[PDB]
Amino acid sequence: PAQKWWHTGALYRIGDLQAFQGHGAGNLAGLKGRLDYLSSLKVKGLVLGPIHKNQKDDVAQTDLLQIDPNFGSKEDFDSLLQSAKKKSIRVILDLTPNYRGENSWFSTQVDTVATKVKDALEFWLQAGVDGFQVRDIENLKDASSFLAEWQNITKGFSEDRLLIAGTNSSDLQQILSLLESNKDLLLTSSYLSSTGEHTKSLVTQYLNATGNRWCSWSLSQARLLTSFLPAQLLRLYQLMLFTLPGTPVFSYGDEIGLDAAALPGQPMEAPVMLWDESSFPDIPGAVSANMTVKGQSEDPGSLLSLFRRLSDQRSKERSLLHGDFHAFSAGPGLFSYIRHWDQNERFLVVLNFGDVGLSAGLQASDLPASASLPAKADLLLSTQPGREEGSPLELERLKLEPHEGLLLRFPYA
Amino acid sequence: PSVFLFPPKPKDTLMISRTPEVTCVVVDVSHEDPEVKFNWYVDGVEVHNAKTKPREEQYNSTYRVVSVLTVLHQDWLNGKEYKCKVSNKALPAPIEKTISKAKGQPREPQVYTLPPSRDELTKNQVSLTCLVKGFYPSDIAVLWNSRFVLENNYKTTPPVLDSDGSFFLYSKLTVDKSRWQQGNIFACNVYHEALHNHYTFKNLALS
Ligand SMILES: *[C@@H]1O[C@H](CO[C@@H]2O[C@@H](C)[C@@H](O)[C@@H](O)[C@@H]2O)[C@@H](O[C@@H]2O[C@H](CO)[C@@H](O[C@@H]3O[C@H](CO[C@H]4O[C@H](CO)[C@@H](O)[C@H](O)[C@@H]4O[C@@H]4O[C@H](CO)[C@@H](O[C@@H]5O[C@H](CO)[C@H](O)[C@H](O)[C@H]5O)[C@H](O)[C@H]4NC(C)=O)[C@@H](O)[C@H](O[C@H]4O[C@H](CO)[C@@H](O)[C@H](O)[C@@H]4O)[C@@H]3O)[C@H](O)[C@H]2NC(C)=O)[C@H](O)[C@H]1NC(C)=O
Repeated sequence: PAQKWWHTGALYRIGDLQAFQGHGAGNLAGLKGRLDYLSSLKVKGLVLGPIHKNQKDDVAQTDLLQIDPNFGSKEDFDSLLQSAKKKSIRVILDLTPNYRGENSWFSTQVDTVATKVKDALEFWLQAGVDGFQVRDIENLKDASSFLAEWQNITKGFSEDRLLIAGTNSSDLQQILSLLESNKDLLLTSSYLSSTGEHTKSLVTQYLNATGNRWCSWSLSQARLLTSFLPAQLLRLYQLMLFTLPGTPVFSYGDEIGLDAAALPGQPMEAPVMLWDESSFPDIPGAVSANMTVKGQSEDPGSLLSLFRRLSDQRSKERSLLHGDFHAFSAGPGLFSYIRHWDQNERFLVVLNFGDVGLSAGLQASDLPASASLPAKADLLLSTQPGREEGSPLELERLKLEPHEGLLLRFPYA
Repeated sequence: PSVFLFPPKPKDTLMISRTPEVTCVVVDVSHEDPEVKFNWYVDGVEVHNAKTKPREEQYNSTYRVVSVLTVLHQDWLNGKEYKCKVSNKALPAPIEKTISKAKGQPREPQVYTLPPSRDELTKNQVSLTCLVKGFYPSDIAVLWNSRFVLENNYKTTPPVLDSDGSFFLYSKLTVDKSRWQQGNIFACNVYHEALHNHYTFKNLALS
């Protein structure tokens, strides 16, 4: 199963150009100016838009082949891809049709709409697009079928073109039924939206039922992590998403812990991106410096620093790119696993989900002895500060603080 | 000669980015005896950091003299007492005035945003309403915003005393109907000592 560009790193959903880039500047030309920042996150693909002409609930004033001119010209898009390709950043285009409406898939026009997609797929693939996203698929009749059509069209143009399907479904069987027909299809879901053994179960059960095939890992198809997670679990969940076998998918602001509910006047799905203290309206008490990109850039302890380091690991280390995944038992609320490819550096992930400090209580015998644990492994990082990064920890004596995650590394041996 | 002592502004005590002041104002100061001495006491302890301003003749041929004492946020909120003593020749005795935060169990504001009445959709501009109630003491501030900017086209009523001894007010933000009818989000932002972090907000938007 050959390596593709979306296996090599995180995907980054930018669903609202103006929120992301700032007031008035929600243009494709302005996204160009942010590619360096994104490159600084080591993201491998932007999921963009939609940017197509959509008049709420007007199947006829919906041309997926024409950019809404508020975002800019087709030239700006051509120029964006060019600049994006040049920085090794791939571009996925969201083509969810009625994105201005409430049912993205319109109503009573199931075949009429699909056609515009089919035509859009071709048009945009010719324009130089690296893949497509379509959300809210549970509000699409003949879901399983329509996705297979678009898959085969996308894969037909090139095996190096991705189609992402998004759903609000958190039910395993419904997700498997969509994936039964198309198994090379990236499916973002609410599957992972608690218990350390339960997140363990969810992950292991999913991989179990999909024969350890490639998948996405996310919390949702669109929403920030903060929609599902309290602040104290963000760092842990980032460590996990960046170290689980598959493509981690985030939305803009996840790297700074952007929480729409904590910010006045912000829609859940598109809060203003906090570049600096001038980004948000002057509402005192709403945004401190340590909630912004600028502030968190200056702080090695920041969630953005952690994001950057994890994205770096995930995009350069073979064991994380395409390593095996072996979970094993630990203390009640611990989720522990190793990633191992061939004879490359191994990684041990130990995640403390509970809010009590715990002994890891790792048991190395349930693991296959292809990569059983050394006595001591170098701590790459902890989610919490004050540990001794770059120096060994004794694996049998691991004590994790509440909500602490650890990333250990050890060579083949 | 008469004295009026004024508390700091709510925004100044609640938002720690700003500098609260107590203000001692002396009026009916004669041309014959215009010299005024101010003494300041915080909980009976004399302080010397006050800034007295140059006396200013009013149209009624009297002088108004003002002394300003900077206060610490927490001192005001913790109920410390600020005393201004005014001495002047025309006075039989110095005039002493004392001010502090209202005493009484602080009560957390409830914040309820209310959309325009349907009947207002006749008009070009609509009224977005923020009811704040159940708060004590009366010191409070209210600000509006939309997704990207402050919204300044608003007016806020003074606090009104409610039946239960708490206070309420309403803030009214006027916006173009189209902005409302297009589903844009607005937020009413409230500052009060009895909120967590002295701050909360509630959004308002069409369904
Ligand atoms: C000669 O003239 C002077 C000056 O008066 C002005 O000029 C004359 C010529 C006329 O045009 C007047 O109409 C003008 O006002 C006369 O002085 C007046 O004496 C009055 C008493 O007889 C006195 O009344 C008392 O007012 C209190 C409230 O005063 C507030 O509000 C009024 C408006 O309502 C305003 O004019 C005052 O300046 C004062 O404003 C507040 O000032 C403080 C301090 O600056 C502000 O707080 C500070 O603000 C800064 C930022 O600016 C910063 O944030 C600080 O942190 C903060 O502390 C505050 O924001 C201002 N408020 C407002 C709304 O702007 C009442 O409380 C008081 O009531 C009590 O007594 C009454 C009886 O007298 C009772 O009925 C009542 O129940 C209460 O018990 C009084 O009504 C006037 O304030 C005073 N005027 C001025 C300008 O000082 C003088 O009398 C006259 N001589 C004669 C002819 O006898």
